[PDB]
Amino acid sequence: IAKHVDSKLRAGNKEATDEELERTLDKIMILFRFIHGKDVFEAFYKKDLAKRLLVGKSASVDAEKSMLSKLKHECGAAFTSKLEGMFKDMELSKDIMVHFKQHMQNQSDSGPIDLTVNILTMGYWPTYTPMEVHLTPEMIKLQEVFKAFYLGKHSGRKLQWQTTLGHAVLKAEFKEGKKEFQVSLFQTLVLLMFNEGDGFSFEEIKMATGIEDSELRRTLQSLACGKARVLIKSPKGKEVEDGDKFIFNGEFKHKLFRIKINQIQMKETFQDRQYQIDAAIVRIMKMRKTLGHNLLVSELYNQLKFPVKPGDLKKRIESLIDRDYMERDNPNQYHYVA
Amino acid sequence: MAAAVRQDLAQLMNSSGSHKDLAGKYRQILEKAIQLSGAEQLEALKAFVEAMVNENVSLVISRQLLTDFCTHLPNLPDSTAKEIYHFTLEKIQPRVISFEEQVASIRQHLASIYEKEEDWRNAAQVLVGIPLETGQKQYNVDYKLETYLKIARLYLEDDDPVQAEAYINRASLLQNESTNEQLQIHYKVCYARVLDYRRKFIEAAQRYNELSYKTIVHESERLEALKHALHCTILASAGQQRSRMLATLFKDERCQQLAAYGILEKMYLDRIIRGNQLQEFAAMLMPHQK
Amino acid sequence: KKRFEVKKWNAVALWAWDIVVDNCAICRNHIMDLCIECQANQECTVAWGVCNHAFHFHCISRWLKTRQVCPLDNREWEFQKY
Amino acid sequence: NVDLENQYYNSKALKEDDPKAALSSFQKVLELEGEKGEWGFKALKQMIKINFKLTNFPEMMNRYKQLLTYIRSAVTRNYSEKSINSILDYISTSKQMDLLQEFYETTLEALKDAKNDRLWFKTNTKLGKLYLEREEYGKLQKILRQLHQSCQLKKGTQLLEIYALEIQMYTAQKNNKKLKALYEQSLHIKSAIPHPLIMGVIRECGGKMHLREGEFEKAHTDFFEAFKNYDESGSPRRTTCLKYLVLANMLMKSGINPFDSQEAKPYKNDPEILAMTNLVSAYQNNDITEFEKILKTNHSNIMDDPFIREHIEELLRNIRTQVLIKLIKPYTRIHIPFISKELNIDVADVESLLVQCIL
Ligand SMILES: [Zn+2]
Ligand SMILES: [Zn+2]
Ligand SMILES: [Zn+2]
Repeated sequence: IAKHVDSKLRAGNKEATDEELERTLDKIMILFRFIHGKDVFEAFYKKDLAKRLLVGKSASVDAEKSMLSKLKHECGAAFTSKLEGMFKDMELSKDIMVHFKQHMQNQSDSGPIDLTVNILTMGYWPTYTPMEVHLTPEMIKLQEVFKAFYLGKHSGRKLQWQTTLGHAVLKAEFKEGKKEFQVSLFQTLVLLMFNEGDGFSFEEIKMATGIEDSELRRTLQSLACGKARVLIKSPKGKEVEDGDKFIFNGEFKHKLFRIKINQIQMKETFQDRQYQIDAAIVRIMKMRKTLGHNLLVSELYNQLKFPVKPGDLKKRIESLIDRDYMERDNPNQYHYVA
Repeated sequence: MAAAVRQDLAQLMNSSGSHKDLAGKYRQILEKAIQLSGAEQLEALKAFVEAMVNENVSLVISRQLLTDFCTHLPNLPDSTAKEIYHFTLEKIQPRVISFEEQVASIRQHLASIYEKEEDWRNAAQVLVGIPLETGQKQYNVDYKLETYLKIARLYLEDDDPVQAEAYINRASLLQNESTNEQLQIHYKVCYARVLDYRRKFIEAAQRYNELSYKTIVHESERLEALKHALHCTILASAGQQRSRMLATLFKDERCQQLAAYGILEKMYLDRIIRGNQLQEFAAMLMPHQK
Repeated sequence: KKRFEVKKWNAVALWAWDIVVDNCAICRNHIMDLCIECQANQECTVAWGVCNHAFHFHCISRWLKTRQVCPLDNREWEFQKY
Repeated sequence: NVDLENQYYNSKALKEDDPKAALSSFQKVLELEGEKGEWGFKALKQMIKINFKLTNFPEMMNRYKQLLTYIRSAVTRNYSEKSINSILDYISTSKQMDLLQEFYETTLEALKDAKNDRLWFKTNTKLGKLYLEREEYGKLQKILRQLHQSCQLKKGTQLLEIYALEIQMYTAQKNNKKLKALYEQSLHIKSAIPHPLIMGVIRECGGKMHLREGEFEKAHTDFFEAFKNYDESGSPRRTTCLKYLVLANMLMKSGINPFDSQEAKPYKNDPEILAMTNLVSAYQNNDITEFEKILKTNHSNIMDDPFIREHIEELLRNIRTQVLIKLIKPYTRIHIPFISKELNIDVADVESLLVQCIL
């Protein structure tokens, strides 16, 4: 159900709208307010927000924070939580990028390449470790410079880079016409390392770049196949083995002065525990008749060995209070009531 | 008198045949250069190090040459080896990101030299330079634990308890999850030593007593740990925990062979110890305990 | 002349803490050794929060027994993780 | 039609001949295009930047008019806001405030002609901040009144921003009562998603007001929130916020080291925070001699602002009281000169302190 509102909030050129977009967003929340199972909707919206902000840019942050504020009502400040964090992270990334641009323009103004960082927080975002692929020497200088600048600005943070969720542009010089590529890091690395030399075999790509075998296979699946003109090869569909002799053809007659082969985004590949928790809740009561919520949670954590998530605690407390096993005037206290 | 061969390395850069030929040429020129023994050899290695960092050579070939040069490298006299180690360590600094792991190995070797040169001061500084946490390349838990334990021990032997405590805390931050068995015992030993050095005598005695019951550790080290625990609990501040620990050690039959059994007898029953009794007990104390 | 040359590069990175937690603010002892009274009396682990402060479990329970306020940030203490 | 959109790329590619040839190339980019799209937006901008580079104000003014009537639709709101902010910043970097003023006036009138919304809101906010840079009060006040009328709840971000601007102005105007009233008013909003700079600005003033009034728990909470929200946004005010947090914690009777938190540990070795770290470490684990030594040694670097000096009298008395309480605990009949010797004060001060403690 959240896919509809994600598509409505997505950038769509002509999809751009006016205040009636805000009215439609309010209508969507009107349809949502009586829908149960909010956890699934929240998780889907978190994934959608991460996809829209982490890679690419959405239609407008305006309606984004408007929707976040609207979900804050009728739900609670602690319920939203992460999405506000992602929005603040995007704002901080923009500010830090402006500051880094000023710093680069100030001292030793050379600007070989145009860096654009999107520093995120470890906890909020759905992070994932990169392949630890070795970056080619053209972009190592900017990595070092920005690392030094970030360490100078913020003290004791450490940057955990992710070379799997970024973009770049390469000025191709095959023949006449500087076909500006738009590539992911893997394709940038492959093309740049192929620039020095010619006809590197697949094992040579593995050794020089260091990409994982599966990811390198997926990357080299592109730069060919589509339209059967990016790279001419006798096999079709998928055929890549160790020691394969592949070389880029010395001509690129793609009939448009805007090359985007970063098409990877498009061609992208309890009952027993609940019983134990309920029994623990019952046993904590029928003793301490009036108990606070945090005290009850701490008591159950003490009485149990395996960790268990607080979400299980909350859902079991709600389920067992639904059965008239307790009653709720402070809102963080429970009486026994049998 | 083959000094000019290093200059021949420049003629290797002119070749545009980017394949195994350059790797073979670099390997054979390194083999030719390492055969020297005098200061000409030192200049040779130098030139080789200052040429490997050059951006003209590809990353993979330079990395392979650096790693095999390091792995066969240390078969020289210690002085020249230290000089060239410092030279390459300070030369690879501009390109640490592209030459990370190699540098790490080199640093470890340097520390090894300071292990046999009786220098516990600069060994810790050299081992610190390895970027264990910061950096795009991360190591396994065991390597971090071993490096932190080595740094903590080296700092402890330099009479710097603060840095040793900081690094043992850093090690314990990740010691909880690990697969190695002897590493946990070594970490416990280092933590007990650090607590003993920080004048937290009762906690050190408790740690030593817990360590003495381990079965993997040898019997002689068990007796040494029991003796250390007894010494720490004798020096501990008077109170209820100290008296309980004294009773616990008294209920152990292995205290009889210890040289401080009489003091244990006179302390367990809460009897005043004369000044002349401790004349010989203070001789066996550690130098930092006096 | 480079066949491929980088003009602009947008990269996504992360920030963290190079040293997360070392001591409990309550007992001043190590985070992952023992909860001070647990040493004198004689497993018990750490208990995080919404603010991600990660005190002990015995220490945070003792603090909550008197007042329900986080020691450092002085906010409402909501349990999370264990 | 791919030639029409991609010929902007090969006309921006022959950008070597900027004068009289780039202008014509993007002119024919416009004239060869009729479909309202982002590519014409790119064209306008390119020639706006090129033209402003080589002076000639009237042509760039006309190209402004074209861009502003181009902001109606087609291009996304995010890109349009980014381009407006970038053009405004890239001119304001060269001062010359009169054409900047006509710039802001044209943006305001054009966004009034179209939908105003958060775009016009933030344009007026940036204009108010620019006025605040000059510290002039009349234009800032009138712009603030216009902005408040526009705002005047599901829109708490706007109210929080305008309150932050008001607090920033009044902290330089030195109006304590107005600042307290504004903080109390902003305490009501509870459904906003603001920039952390705004949150830190509105929390630092509240913490300072609480410290001035006498409250210390709320002051400590506000100062911690201000420091936390000032760190992230870079900010060069994190320090003074950390110092105020340390002072409030010390006036709180503390009992817990504020530098054990993960957000403040890296700054414990800052040159401007080392004195406060030593003061805190001396406060807990009572040590009057070390506290006095730290105060005397660092008597010229921290005894400048009128916020720690005025509270140094509350200190040097709580620590003495704690030392006295821990000292007279095991005795039953204790000489007063002995207490005076232990506390390193004269007999009259000891008698006064004992009388106050007993009362
Ligand atoms: Zn604790
Ligand atoms: Zn415990
Ligand atoms: Zn907290």
